[PDB]
Amino acid sequence: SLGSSPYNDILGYPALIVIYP
Repeated sequence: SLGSSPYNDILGYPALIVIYP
């Protein structure tokens, strides 16, 4: 959830999965 990554986390919201901070 709450992220810039195109994928989702657990809440279905944009995940914050990136290669750098």
